[PDB]
Amino acid sequence: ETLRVDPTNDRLSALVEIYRMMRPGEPPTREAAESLFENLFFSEDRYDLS
Amino acid sequence: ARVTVQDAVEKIGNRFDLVLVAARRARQMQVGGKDPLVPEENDKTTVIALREIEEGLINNQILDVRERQEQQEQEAAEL
Amino acid sequence: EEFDAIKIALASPDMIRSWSFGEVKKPETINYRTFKPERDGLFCARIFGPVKDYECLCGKYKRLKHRGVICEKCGVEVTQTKVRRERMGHIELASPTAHIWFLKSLPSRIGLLLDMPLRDIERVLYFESYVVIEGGMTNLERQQILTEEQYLDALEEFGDEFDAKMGAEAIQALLKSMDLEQECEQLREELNETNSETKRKKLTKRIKLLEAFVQSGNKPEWMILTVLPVLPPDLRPLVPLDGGRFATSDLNDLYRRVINRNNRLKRLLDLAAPDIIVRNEKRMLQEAVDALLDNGRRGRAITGSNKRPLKSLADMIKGKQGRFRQNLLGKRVDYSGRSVITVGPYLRLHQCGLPKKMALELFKPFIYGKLELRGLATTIKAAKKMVEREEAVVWDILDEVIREHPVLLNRAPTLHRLGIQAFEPVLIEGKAIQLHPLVCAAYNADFDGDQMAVHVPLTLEAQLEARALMMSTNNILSPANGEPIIVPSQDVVLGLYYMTRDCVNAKGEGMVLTGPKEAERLYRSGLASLHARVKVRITEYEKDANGELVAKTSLKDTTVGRAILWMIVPKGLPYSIVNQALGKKAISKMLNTCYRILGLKPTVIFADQIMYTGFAYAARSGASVGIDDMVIPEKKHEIISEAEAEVAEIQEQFQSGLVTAGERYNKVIDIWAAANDRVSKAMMDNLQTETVINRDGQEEKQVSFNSIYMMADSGARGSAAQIRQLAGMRGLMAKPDGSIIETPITANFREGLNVLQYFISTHGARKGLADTALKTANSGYLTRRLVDVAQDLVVTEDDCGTHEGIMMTPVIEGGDVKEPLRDRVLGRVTAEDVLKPGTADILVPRNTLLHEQWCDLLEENSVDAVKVRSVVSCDTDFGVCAHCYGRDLARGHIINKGEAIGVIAAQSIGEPGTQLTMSSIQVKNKGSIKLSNVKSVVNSSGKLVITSRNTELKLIDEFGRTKESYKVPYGAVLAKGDGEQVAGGETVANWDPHTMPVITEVSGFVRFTDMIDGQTITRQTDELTGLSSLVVLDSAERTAGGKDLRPALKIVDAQGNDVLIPGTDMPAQYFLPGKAIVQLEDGVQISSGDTLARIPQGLPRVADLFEARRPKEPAILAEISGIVSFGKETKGKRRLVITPVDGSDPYEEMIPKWRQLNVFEGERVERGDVISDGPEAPHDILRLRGVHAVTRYIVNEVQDVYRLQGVKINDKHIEVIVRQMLRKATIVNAGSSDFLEGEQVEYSRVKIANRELEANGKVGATYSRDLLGITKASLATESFISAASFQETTRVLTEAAVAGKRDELRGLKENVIVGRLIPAGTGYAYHQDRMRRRAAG
Amino acid sequence: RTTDPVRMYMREMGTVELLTREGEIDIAKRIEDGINQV
Ligand SMILES: [Mg+2]
Ligand SMILES: [Zn+2]
Ligand SMILES: [Zn+2]
Repeated sequence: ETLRVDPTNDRLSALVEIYRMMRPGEPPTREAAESLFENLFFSEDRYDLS
Repeated sequence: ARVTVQDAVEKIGNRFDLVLVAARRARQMQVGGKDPLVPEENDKTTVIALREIEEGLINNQILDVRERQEQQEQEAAEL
Repeated sequence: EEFDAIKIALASPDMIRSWSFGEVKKPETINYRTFKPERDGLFCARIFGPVKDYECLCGKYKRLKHRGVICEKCGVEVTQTKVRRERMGHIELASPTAHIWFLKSLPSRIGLLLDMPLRDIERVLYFESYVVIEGGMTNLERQQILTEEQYLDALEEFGDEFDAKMGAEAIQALLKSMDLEQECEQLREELNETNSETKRKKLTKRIKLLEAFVQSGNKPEWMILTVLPVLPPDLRPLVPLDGGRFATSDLNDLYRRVINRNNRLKRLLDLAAPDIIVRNEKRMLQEAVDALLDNGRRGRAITGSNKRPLKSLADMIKGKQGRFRQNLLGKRVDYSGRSVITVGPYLRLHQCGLPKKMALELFKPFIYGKLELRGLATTIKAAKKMVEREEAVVWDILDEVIREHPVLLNRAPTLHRLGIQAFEPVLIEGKAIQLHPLVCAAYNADFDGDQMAVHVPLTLEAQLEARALMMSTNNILSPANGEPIIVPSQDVVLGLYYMTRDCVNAKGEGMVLTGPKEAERLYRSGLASLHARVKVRITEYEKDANGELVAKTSLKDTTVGRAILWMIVPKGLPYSIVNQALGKKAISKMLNTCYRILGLKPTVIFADQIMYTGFAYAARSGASVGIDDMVIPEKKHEIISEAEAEVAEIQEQFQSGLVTAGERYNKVIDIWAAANDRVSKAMMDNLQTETVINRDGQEEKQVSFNSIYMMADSGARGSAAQIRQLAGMRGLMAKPDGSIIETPITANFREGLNVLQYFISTHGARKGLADTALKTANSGYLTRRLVDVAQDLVVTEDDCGTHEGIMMTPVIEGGDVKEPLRDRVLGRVTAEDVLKPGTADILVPRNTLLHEQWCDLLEENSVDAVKVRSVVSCDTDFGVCAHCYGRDLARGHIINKGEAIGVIAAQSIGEPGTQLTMSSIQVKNKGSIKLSNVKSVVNSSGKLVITSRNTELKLIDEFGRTKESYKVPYGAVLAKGDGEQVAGGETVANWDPHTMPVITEVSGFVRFTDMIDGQTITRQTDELTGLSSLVVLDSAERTAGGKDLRPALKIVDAQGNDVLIPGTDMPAQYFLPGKAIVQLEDGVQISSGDTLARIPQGLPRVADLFEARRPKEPAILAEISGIVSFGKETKGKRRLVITPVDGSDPYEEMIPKWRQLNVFEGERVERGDVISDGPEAPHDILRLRGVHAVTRYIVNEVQDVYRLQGVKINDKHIEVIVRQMLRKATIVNAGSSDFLEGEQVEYSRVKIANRELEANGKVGATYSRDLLGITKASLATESFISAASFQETTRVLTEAAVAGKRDELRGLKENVIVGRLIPAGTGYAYHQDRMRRRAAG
Repeated sequence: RTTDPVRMYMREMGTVELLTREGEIDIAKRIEDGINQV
């Protein structure tokens, strides 16, 4: 259901719209959203479980 | 009398008008310095004002008559 | 000083030029060291004013040699000061930025007008997109946006002949363009072309804004800012501290902010920049402007290093925090004090303990005038010296002042007018205030850590108001009810109870007296019992004659205490009232009789002595209570073990798998509660009457010796429940879930808890305590809104000359009397001449004071209904007659004019609500029966079954005034009829409480017609027996081939006709819905009254009740009389083909037929007839019904909510607010003014009292009547200030200003905060004098 | 619905780019030449 509801054909568009919703505007580049996502939950800097 | 406000009201009929007439009559006597008509009995001006009201001796009408007449005689004394 | 009225308006720019004194030019204010107001900064004295007297800054001009000589060097004034709180400077702007309140708030007021979307305008004004100022060519259009890149296309195409920019410049121009009149007549015109609803209201809206700007003369371009004020420093100050440490306001930042930006604006504008930076800069500017008006409105707020927002200008007006609720309506006060408190048992009424220093320092200038008068202190320095010297004379002098000088007593929270009082002073050598304890009952107070505050009546007016009005002798009852509020609280009751007491036991039995004096001598000699029935003589008195006592005397065998007690009694009474043990209710009614009969002062002084003697002979009476006064029965362990071996029975039953948990659960709790009850009964029989004391006999038993029962019997404290908890089990316990615990308690505090028992005891204790910690918030909130509504209302007139109002009938229903119509009437006044069951025995000429002689005279009569001139039926514009109100209770006579009323009901209603949140029909006795509004039938039993749901049962007495009353369902079964007599205790009615009967009143054959298996229905023949019929399914389950086809088995005869409804040609057959399953097949016949089928199955409440809150689930009703069929087939909702008899059919509305219907697809209704089932809404009632029905419904509802809790208030109060909800009526017709618009029903009645008078047969319009939610009803007000004080203020203020409106200070709230006198009561006379001055010029 | 003009202005300046090393000195030339002709 949700998959059909999910229009991002590709991972790339997913990156774009992630970046977009998070950074509303139109500056898109790749490394921005890439490092963004990676820093959310996959960098030691901005995230830790205890 | 002192603690109770009964027959002073039964004379007039309304608490509001009663304290208005009281607080006029006893400003004529607080600051002015005119004379009582009921005896004194060592109380402040409030009780004696209420006493003068009870026995039908001070009223809005009666104050009106007295001050009217006196001020008119003073107007005559001017000329 | 004196002024007539107020006004709001739109300040022109030149208006501000007029207001201002100099323009401001820099962000600086002072030096670092010479903490000095700088020129042209913030605090420049040159424009705002000087510090000292006649001192220019450099001291050039001085000492009036140079009087009006502005020191040219510093440009500084010379003359007098105190204008740094007055003078406002100003600033001229570079360019226009906008005001925001006329932009951001709901309906936008600015683009609202322009018929344009907001976001479009944002795109303009965040400087994102250009837009047509004006299409020079009509190729393009005004109100048309051009992106700054498409604008290029529009541009390079033409360049010349268009006007399109991006900013207030683009927009003031637009405002500066647009002409109002043509637009207005155009909307007026083309409304009549197409005045559909949303369209019509929108056109009306814009026409209103138009003609408002027309006739106001206020202007559209004034929205926008080109000059800006600046405040005096003293509202925005900066000061140092003793540490040299400085302290400022928020706003001095923000002013400062803008300066530099405007400087960096203009500074840049010297320098020819790209527009982009200018846009950015302007953004910064208007952002700062928003921040001034509201830090946190449009977006993310602004802070310093506080990390906290800077306080808005608006925040100064706001919440409580602004002027209204903090600083203006509540105030700090001079000449007041406070202290811890205590009791004076000895005291009398007017007296009050007073630690003397309090009055000492509080009565100082009396004393200083007095010492100058004596000249011991010739003047006041020496007076204070001698004060420090502590001369005895002072105290005499102090006493010599204090005599007859009344004083004010103050506790909080103040829930009603009686929570403060006015006494006479009494001095004492302590620091704890002694008082007359009973009035704790008024204050709800207790000597457990309470404390209180005090105020002074300096002026004679206050002095005398105190002595006359909230003198306690003038205040003894509630206005809520005729209740003595000085119930003897806790001890006096008990000592007296113990005294008036009839043992047999003590001694001295069967002797005789002369009178109670020797009774004293005799007991006091030590001969006798103060509790012993023995003979004496009395001499009691009666005023049977013309208010004239009538003496007599005879003997009585009575207890000694009572004889003694007669000595107190003032000689107008029998002995019968004092002839008993006198529970405290007896005391209540006893004092009641005293003022009933004699009046006040006997009852007063009587009561004081009763207090005194209660203390005396209770402190004599001897008393304590201990471990052995607490007593346990023995018949507890055995009931315990018995039910213990039965809980184990059902335990093993569930082990085998028989019963459920819920069955098990309910039955276990039933047996445990029964065991509790049995334990209570055992201890009651074992403690109440157990004692065996002989007295001239073998054994004798009377009032107990346990020491516990008569604590409850006196009413002092406690009841059977608490005592049970000490002795027996203390009921059950709950975790805060709301569930109920299974294993109850066994021990008590005499025996001692388990670990677990107390562990569990924890829970609901915490819960209900939390609730106790929060119901006051809602309480204060609500009561605050209540006063917020009804501030306007005061009596004006003796008699409004009005036509009739309400009817009164008792509320007895379902049980015995719940409100005697006697109790309803008393002190009201008739609507109408009123005769007796002896016909034509009129006794009112339409209005008398309905005092208790009249009420007794009635209660004789079998009359059971009467009308009364209603507050609503009163018609006094802007107030009332006193007749439609009648009596002030705690006065105890007719209400005099001038006293305000709405506040009174508010205190009446708000105060108590703090305490407040926490089959068959069987005839009882004999009596007449009264059923009506009836269609029914001799059923197939021969007895009676309803065929008009309207009807319900009553047991009327043999006379004609009711006993009992109970609902009766449509077609339920009876064993009786109306107009008969029946024995008591007799199941007269019965029915299946599951069935809603489909009974056929007709007699006619059955044949399967209109209905076929699996088209409209299913066929489900009962597997067990075999008989059935065509089985109707629900809305969904049936097949769609006949789901649009109404299934109806049809009543026929041997021929096939329609058995028409008996008496009307209407056919009789049933368009059967779901669950209307018939059991007998084709060819079968039914009886009259024969089911073809059956139909098998607090605080926030009241908050919603008064709020005008409204449900979602109406038991929807008949809009109009006449027959109905059903409608469209459920595109979300079915519709409803209505058909009046003579009216018009087409009305029909979306129905969720998912929920059950009342009337069927071929069945007729009268208007005012429910159609679905559920709750319903008030607006439906007004919209259809009269009023009396309505108001009567709601008063019954909520009074029950009260009385549920055992709560007592007169209905009159609740009438009052009704008329304040009803201050607006929507118009029907037109010709006077705009068509439909809600407006003062009062002023409607004015204009028609001018215009539809022979001014015109008619020009104006008829009108509906409306209703409002209470807070918004408060908002909808002629004045705005009462509206502006508290809630949704900003919006009200804007809407007030747009029309340049004004006010006249008629509500009291209006005249308070200005310092004027009240428009009522005391100042009624003054303010009506002022009124006729306004009448006399 | 981004009202933050940070986003606006940074977008609006991200519009433009830079050029180097002779368009620079060409602009200098143009400037000084028009100035010499004033
Ligand atoms: Mg307390
Ligand atoms: Zn100077
Ligand atoms: Zn009236």
